Amino acid sequence: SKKTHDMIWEKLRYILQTQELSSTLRESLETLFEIRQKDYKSGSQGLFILDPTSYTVHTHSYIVSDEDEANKELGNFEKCEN
Amino acid sequence: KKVNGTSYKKWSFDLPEMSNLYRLSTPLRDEVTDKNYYYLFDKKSFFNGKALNNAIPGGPKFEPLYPREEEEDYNEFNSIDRVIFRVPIRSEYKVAFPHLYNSRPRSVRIPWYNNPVSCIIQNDEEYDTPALFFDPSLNPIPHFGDFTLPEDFAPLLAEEEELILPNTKDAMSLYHSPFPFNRTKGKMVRAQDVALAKKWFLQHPDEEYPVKVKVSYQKLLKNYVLNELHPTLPTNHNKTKLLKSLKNTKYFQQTTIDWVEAGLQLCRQGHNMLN
Amino acid sequence: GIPVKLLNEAQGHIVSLELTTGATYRGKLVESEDSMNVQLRDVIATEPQGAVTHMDQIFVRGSQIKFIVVPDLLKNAPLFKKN
Amino acid sequence: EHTIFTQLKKNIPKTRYNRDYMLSMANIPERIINVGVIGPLHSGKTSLMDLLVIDSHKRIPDMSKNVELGWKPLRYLDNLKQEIDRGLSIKLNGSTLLCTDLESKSRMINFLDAPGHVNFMDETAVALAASDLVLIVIDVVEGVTFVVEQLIKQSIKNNVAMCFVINKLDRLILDLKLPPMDAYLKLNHIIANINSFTKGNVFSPIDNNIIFASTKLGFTFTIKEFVSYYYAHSIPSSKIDDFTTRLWGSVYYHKGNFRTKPFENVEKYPTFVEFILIPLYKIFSYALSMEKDKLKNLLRSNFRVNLSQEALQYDPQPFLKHVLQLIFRQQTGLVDAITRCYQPFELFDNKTAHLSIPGKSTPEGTLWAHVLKTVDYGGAEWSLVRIYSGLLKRGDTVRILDTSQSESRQKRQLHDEDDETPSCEVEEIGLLGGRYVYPVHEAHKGQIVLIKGISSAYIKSATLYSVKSKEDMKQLKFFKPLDYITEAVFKIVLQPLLPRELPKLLDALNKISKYYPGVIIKVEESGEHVILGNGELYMDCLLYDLRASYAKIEIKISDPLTVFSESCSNESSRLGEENLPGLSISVAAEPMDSKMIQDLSRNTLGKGQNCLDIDGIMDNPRKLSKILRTEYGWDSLASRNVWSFYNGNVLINDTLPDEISPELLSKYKEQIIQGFYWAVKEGPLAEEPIYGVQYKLLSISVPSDVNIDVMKSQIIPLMKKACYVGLLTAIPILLEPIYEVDITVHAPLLPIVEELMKKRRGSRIYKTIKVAGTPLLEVRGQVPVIESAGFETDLRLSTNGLGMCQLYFWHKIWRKVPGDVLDKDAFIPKLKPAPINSLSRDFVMKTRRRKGISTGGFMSNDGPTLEKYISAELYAQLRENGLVP
Amino acid sequence: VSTPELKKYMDKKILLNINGSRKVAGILRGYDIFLNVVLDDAMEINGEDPANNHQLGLQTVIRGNSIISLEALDA
RNA sequence: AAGCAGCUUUACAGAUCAAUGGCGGAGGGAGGUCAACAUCAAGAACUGUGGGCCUUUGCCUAUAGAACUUAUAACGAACAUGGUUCUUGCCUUUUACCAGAACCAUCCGGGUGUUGUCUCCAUAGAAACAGGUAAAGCUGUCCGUUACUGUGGGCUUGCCAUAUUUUUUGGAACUUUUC
Ligand SMILES: Nc1nc2c(ncn2[C@@H]2O[C@H](COP(=O)(O)OP(=O)(O)OP(=O)(O)O)[C@@H](O)[C@H]2O)c(=O)[nH]1
Ligand SMILES: [Mg+2]
Ligand SMILES: [Mg+2]
Repeated sequence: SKKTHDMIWEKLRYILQTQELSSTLRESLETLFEIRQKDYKSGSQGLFILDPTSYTVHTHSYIVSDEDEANKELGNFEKCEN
Repeated sequence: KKVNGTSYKKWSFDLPEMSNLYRLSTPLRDEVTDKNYYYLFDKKSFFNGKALNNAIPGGPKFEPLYPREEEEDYNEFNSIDRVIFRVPIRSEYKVAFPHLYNSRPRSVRIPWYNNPVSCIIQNDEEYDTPALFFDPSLNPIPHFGDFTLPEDFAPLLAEEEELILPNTKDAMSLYHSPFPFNRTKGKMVRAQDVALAKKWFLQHPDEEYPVKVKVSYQKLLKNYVLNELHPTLPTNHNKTKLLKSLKNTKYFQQTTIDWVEAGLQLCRQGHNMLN
Repeated sequence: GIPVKLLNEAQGHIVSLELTTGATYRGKLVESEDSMNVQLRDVIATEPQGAVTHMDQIFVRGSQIKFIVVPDLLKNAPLFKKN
Repeated sequence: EHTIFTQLKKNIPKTRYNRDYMLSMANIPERIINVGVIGPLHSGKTSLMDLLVIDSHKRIPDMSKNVELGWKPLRYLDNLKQEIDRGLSIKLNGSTLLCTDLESKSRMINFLDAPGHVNFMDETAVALAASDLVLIVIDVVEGVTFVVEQLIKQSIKNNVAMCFVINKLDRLILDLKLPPMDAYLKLNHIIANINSFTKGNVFSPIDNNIIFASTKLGFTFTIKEFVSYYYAHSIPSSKIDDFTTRLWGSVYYHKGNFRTKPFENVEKYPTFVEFILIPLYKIFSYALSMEKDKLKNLLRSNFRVNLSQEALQYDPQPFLKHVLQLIFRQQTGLVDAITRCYQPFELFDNKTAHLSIPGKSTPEGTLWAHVLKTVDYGGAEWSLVRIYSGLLKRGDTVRILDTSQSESRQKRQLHDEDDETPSCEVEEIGLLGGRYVYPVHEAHKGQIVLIKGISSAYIKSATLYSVKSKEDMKQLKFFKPLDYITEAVFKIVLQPLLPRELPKLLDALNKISKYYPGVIIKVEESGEHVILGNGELYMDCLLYDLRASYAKIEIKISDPLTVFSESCSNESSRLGEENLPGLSISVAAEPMDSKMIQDLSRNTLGKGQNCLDIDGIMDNPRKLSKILRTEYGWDSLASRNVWSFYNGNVLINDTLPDEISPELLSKYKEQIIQGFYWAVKEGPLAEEPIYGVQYKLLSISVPSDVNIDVMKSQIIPLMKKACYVGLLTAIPILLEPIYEVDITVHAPLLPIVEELMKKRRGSRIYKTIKVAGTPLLEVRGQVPVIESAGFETDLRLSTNGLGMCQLYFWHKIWRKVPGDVLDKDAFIPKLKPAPINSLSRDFVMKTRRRKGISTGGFMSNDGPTLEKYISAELYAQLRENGLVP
Repeated sequence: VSTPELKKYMDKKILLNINGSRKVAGILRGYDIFLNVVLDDAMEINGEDPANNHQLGLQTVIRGNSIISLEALDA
């Protein structure tokens, strides 16, 4: 989703350059700009065990503005007549 | 508007047509924009590789310019108990600073000291990226009723609102393009005077290429240096051309026919001339 | 205007200024202003009645001056050309 | 073969002004000002002088059609066949132009274009000494790199006003393609960077200190110039100076009112962006892309600029350069910034007090001038001189004194006669004009002219005076030897190939030592000539002028070598003796303090707005004992008995006959110091200079008779012998110089550089600066000079042209060579680099054989040993204790 | 618009002639854009130097319109 | 950048409708795989004109114009061949050759400037007259609007503040001697 992700970068770049920031936070934010030119090669290591067709693609398209039912209740004990 | 006339000299184009010829020519384009890529590969360094009897590793190999190098002059000067060895003097050192590194430099032409370190940013992934854009890999810039003018005072160009025109992304790409793309005006050259494959052997080949081509890149450079080294200038008093003096004669007449007809006529004429 | 610009050209040049009071101050020009008030160095002063003295430094208000004499060479100064 | 120069008087290009009015402006010292353009490498300096010249001359014969269009820069001032081929300024060159500012007051200005390359930092020292103010031209992409940091610190030191040109603004948009708000931030980041280094004065575009320029496109402006052209009509005349104050500096404009905080409901940029950068980028955008007719309407409507019918049929880069030269006129705002920055009352007294001794102003009867350098200007040999007092005509006769004499001759002139100075005749005076000399009958006070007929009298600098009365000779001030910023360290030892061609070489070596000021040429006892230079490119410039220009013979040339220095790391019956026992000296040696050595390298002794220069460091012995006791914590006795500071070294009298008879010592003191100078110049290890050793005169014997003839001539070689005994006993070491490195590489190519620093021996990267707004970053590090042979091109071949380094010797960093110098068992492999523990033995043993001090068949090691100086019976006593190997 | 440049003179004893006949010499403290000049320890010079001279006041200000010329007696 | 005024024009109504003055006009415009003739590598370099010195040349000084080509140097962003000489290679003789050098040429091309020709398209003449060159209104005579207004366009313009100390909204007025 490069197009909106450029727009996330552009507003995030506007933070350092035109606005004052606390010091300890500031060197971590420009470190992200340093990893950007190193092309994210230190955030791309994980356990890709599943093939892209072995993982059945259930890309759950939920948003964080939905009330998400908070199903705590099935972790309790109940009584199967089933 | 584009050509001067049917004599077909002096073409003149516009921006849209020029970027269109640019995008078609991608296969045969030079595709290098900084001159610093040609650091030890320019022809001044080829002349010094010839004159000093050195071999640039991609460069061509030439006979010794001074074959009588065999003599050694006995002296205390260059002896091993004199010399301090820290860095081995590579041949690239001898070509880059030719009057420093090697004694007896003669018929040696000065090379050109580096052009400024070229950072030119091209955008190729998305046409919807604008002309002016803070590209990746660019370091960020971390930093930081009294008076009244008449209203409707404005900047100079403020009546025009768009900074980026639809042709600016093309025009800046034409601005850095190597000749002749940047020109958008020029004269006609002959069909054999355009050297399409010239830029290929004027660049470094590859690592992946086999040793069969890598010689063929060297042999074409060796031809290229010898043409540049010995220029044969034309004389100005050559006013009698062959076709023009034959045209003045009553025994030669002029017409227009097809090329393949003119080829078959020449094969029949040439067969009769020998027979 | 050009006439004042010319006065800047005079600067550092021995110039003669006649006051509307009648005096004459001839000497070097230290400074000038758009107002036209001129201050001189090593001026030889001529009173209106002719008595001549010598003053180390001087400043004269612009309004007072009747005319200024500037170096003849200035005439071909670059600014003057119409086109 | 040597220069492209116009030799005919008739072919000298005419100016737009008459040029006679310019010569009459030379009568006025206040009218003429001398600006020297200095900067980093390839920053557009010579191209900046291209703009001044072609706007001053009506038609140049040298200017071609690719030059008239935007295709190739016309490098007028580069001038030399050597410089055309490198594409690099090698020599100082200049022009003298009449220039008009915004207020249209014409004033004559002498320009000097200093070379940007860091090996030619000696040439810019000539430019700093010549110039009233310096115009420091900055690449906007590189920003403030470290070589900019030195130039801004030097011009503060030389009491020279500064004016800054940010150059190559096209690269900000045509190369880097920054959005306009980002480019403001780039410009704001640079101006913040220069303001941190000028501690005295803020530099800001409102202040008229800072000039924006894009030289290849050939336009320059200040914000004051740009308002007066195009915004002066629209606003009332009282408002204009207040308006341009609001222009830069984060205050915003919309519908007639200014406010510091951002405008609500409005997408807004700062005022400098809205009024300057946004129209400038629309000029770049529309000259490249807009239809020519619709562009032609905007230029009449907004800039009142008519495009020609011929100018419509241009290529895009010539059309862009043409429009910007129509919008931005001749360089008035640059000239205006030069005028407003220079204050002669503030600095001209301090500058002459810096180049000479501080004193009262010499009278106007004295002719008094400073001869900067000898110039190999086209077809002849000219002296570059600047006149500080009096009037000079052709055919005059002038006392011309070399500045190496001026230490004694000034110190003599205090005097609590005749034949003082050689007299040469002023043969011919000319104004430099780049590619030509305009001959002139007389040369007034304040202007820089070229004089033929004075170069035979001096080497590397001179003072030039014609005095009227003998009493006025008491007042006159001599010029100090010129401070070239880089010390010459790189060694080349050259022998002519044909021995019969030797005196022709000696002519050229005397000839080069005039033209190249930074070069130290010496002759050794072996007949081999040693040349000291700044770097690789400096030597390659040196040897081409040697082989091709000056001496047509061929020469044998050694490898790259470096000057070493000799020191000690510990303090050390310590005594010395001669053949005839009438004299006995004892000398101790000690390492000097690291802060003490570092400040003496800075040519002044002190700390915290209190410092004493080395020239008058003897003249305040009470104040000197205050500084040594307070700042460095020495003893009170050691503070009072210091005799002399020779370069990086010190002598202290610590003896009991000084408590007995110091007046007997005082009549012999001046030649102990003369013998001390005779010992530091050639040390005991390898005939190399001594650096950073605290000498203590432990004792001195006076024989039972006084002969002023014999005792004087005998103690001078024996004190030099006695200093060796102190140093060799005191655990001697060998020092090597350290280049500091300034690498500019793209950000992905940084691990290539880090591996490239590991292949060298004593290299370390100390600081890595993200150059903002650019994909490249600055790397600051160090390298030994003996390791920096071909360091410059190894970097580039590995980075494929995206890397560049500047090697320089600003800070005089001398570092201990990692071996032990007295190792009889050090393994020196032939034809390979010796390992790290064998280095101090190797560098001395080879140096002793270049000099001829140690003579072996192939490799015989008689090390620098404490037995040829001390008696051999005492040397066997030293072996049994384990003190001496 | 532009301030007159008296800057070097200030703190120096100065003689200046005002309007028709009068000459006044005093230390000069302040100047403005109209040239109005205020100087302290003012004295009105006349033919007889010690005699007809009379001091004016501790502080005196002068309209710039009546100034004909200013000469500083001093460095 | 609007408006007003000034300037320039303009479709003009004009003053004159004379002598005038300005700008234009006194034998086209675009072309051609058309031609001829000049010219195209040198103190970083050219030519015309005026003045002075020596006695034409040459120098010095003043002035006017410089097309094309050239600086990481060359008409050509391209790139062959031959000759002589020297030094190699191949190794039965020669020719053809190997691949450096030095000096010369040939060949395929190119720019520019004049003049002529050819093709296509043209029509207001006042394009009327008289002189002459290697060239032309080259010159004289001349004709178109017209030199002084008002409307309508453009700006080489006003500095947009027009009375309150440095300029243009008054420190002015009056009387006296000498000659
Ligand atoms: N893009 C760009 N390049 C420029 C500009 N000015 C100069 N250059 C180029 O930068 C290089 C160096 O320019 P120079 O004129 O040699 O500058 P310099 O500072 O005199 O250089 P040195 O001789 O090294 O001292 C050349 O290739 C120029 O064409 C500019 O404004 N923009
Ligand atoms: Mg330069
Ligand atoms: Mg036979």
